[PDB]
Amino acid sequence: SGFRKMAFPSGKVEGCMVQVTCGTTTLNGLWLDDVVYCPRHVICTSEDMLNPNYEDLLIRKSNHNFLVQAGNVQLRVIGHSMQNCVLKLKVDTANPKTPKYKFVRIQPGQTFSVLACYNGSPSGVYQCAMRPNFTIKGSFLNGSCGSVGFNIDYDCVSFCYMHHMELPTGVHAGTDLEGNFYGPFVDRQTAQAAGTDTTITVNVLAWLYAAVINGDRWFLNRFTTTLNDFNLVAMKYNYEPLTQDHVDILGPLSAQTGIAVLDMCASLKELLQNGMNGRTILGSALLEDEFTPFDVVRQCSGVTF
Amino acid sequence: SGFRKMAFPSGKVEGCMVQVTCGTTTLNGLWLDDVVYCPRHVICTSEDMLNPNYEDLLIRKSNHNFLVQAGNVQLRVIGHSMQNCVLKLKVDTANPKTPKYKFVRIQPGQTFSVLACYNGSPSGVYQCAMRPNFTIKGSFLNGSCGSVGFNIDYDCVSFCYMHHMELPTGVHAGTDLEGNFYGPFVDRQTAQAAGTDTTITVNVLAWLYAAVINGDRWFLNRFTTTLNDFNLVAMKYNYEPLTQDHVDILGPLSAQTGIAVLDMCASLKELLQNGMNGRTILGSALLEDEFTPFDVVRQCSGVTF
Ligand SMILES: *C(=N)N(Cc1cccc(Cl)c1F)N(C)C(=O)[C@H](Cc1ccccc1)NC(=O)OCc1ccccc1
Ligand SMILES: *C(=N)N(Cc1cccc(Cl)c1F)N(C)C(=O)[C@H](Cc1ccccc1)NC(=O)OCc1ccccc1
Repeated sequence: SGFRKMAFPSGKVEGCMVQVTCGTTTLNGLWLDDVVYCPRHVICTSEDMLNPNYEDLLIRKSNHNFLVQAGNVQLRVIGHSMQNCVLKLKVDTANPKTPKYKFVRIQPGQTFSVLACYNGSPSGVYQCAMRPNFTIKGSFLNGSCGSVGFNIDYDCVSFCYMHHMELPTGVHAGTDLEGNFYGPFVDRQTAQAAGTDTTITVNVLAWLYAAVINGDRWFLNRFTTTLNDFNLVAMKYNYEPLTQDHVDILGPLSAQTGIAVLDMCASLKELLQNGMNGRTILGSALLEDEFTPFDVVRQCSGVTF
Repeated sequence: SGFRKMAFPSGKVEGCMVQVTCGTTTLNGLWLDDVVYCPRHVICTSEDMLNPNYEDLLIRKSNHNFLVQAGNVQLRVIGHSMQNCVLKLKVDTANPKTPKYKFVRIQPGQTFSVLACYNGSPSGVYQCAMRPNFTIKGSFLNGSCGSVGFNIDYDCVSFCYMHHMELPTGVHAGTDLEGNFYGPFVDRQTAQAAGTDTTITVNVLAWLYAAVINGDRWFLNRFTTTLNDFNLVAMKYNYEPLTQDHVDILGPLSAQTGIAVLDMCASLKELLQNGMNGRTILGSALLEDEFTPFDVVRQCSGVTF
């Protein structure tokens, strides 16, 4: 039936993306109700970034310096405040398309859809995971700051990410919609690097279950294992420790496939130790860790919105 | 800056997806203006499929057997015709959300976005390619038939695919929005199989250019090559022949990176002959052929909608 990395439908979010310009910098904003949220470093010049005192820099800001544009319409700014690392630009016009929404701070290992935009016009949509080191592997060019990541939980858009930064290592850092960075990152042009990027073990197992459900089963072994034993091989290969909570989460997948979680851990142990010998699982020559158990069950059932 | 497999924003298409039920079967339809397009095998029972005479089967169809549903609203059927392998269900209500659109029949090797739906509610969005053997590798569960693939060309939604079939080999077959299957496939429950799936050579090179643009450059060699010579190694590995037109298409990528196309072909030759030796390009251990030169330039510039 198939298994692919897919994003949520982005309709509800498209009509929330505006353009924000401050001086010579232009990036994306998120317009919900009468507020436009964007990264506060829109007010810095390439030189301010080396050591910004955002509060002082913000004193020098008139609403007139903030030119917000919804496609072609231009919006009115009747105030501007700062919440952590995001600017809250109050406007008079409530977005007639504001969806039911929450702001959620997601956990490392969880996934969201990113709607990439350039100058307030959506460009594409793709799925990301919040790595254990609080980075994401996305596609953000110049003009992409302000793009948001989100999940559609039932009838509600849960905003969880706004793009701010590219690390000189080529990965991406950002904040929740309250302006708190994920990870130890600061919006200053200084030496910062991502910590060791470990692999999300619970997700790899959900992917191996997704593979079993889709006929790929050459990795299923007769061996079995215990949590403690498996977590030794995991630590060796910079894999995340597998807790009992993680096994409980894989319950429904174990039930559907008829393969105890610890039996799947036995298969993963051998793949880490011996490799794929040139076979592929669901089309990859590598172990995939950016599907949650919930991404899998969702795709192997048929949940809609 | 990043390179990811991303779909077009699906907002314009979401509000075009309805639910169609005929008897015991329910699948998705596409409602543009006053017409609902869906796969004609919605009228067959699991038994009719072994040898359907769709024209006769359609005689026995009253509009009353066709229950169309837009989310919760129910639509009126004032006629029903058949164009090749798609039913055109005329309704009285024009979709107030019909976007500017064309119906395009895409070429093998080109990509489109699929909006997967289950019972007329969109589930997710992902990018596919039309393989050289006129199949696609997607994610279509029960209830997914009728989901469409599309490209957003400027201001126009170009519909190019509607899902009909899963081959017993696990790949997917479907039609253009005029009801003509891609490939030699028929909507009958009989022995049919996909031909040899060759690799889209022009796309792999666009991906290797995308990789160079993103700092991955360990594959760039001093060797060079000619078209004829390279196409010998390609044929060997079930790769598509590279024409001069394909080299002209890679022009803009060659220009941006400063690497003649034939020099990139020299790199691909060595990767096919020797393998990756455990390195990765843009995060894959395998050569990716589902990005067109246009998908790449689009992501390495910043084209929006
Ligand atoms: C957002 N509009 N955007 C522009 C952008 C996009 C892709 C790559 C780069 Cl290099 C780029 F500038 N971003 C990511 C930025 O404007 C940020 C702003 C910033 C700068 C410094 C610290 C925090 C935020 N630019 C950025 O991340 O540049 C890379 C960088 C990061 C840290 C230290 C030096 C350089
Ligand atoms: C669409 N609603 N859908 C249901 C569906 C989804 C995933 C897997 C399967 Cl097996 C499945 F049935 N499809 C793909 C179908 O309804 C088609 C209808 C059909 C049947 C036979 C020939 C053409 C079209 N089912 C299908 O492709 O089943 C697989 C198959 C194909 C060919 C021969 C035998 C079986």
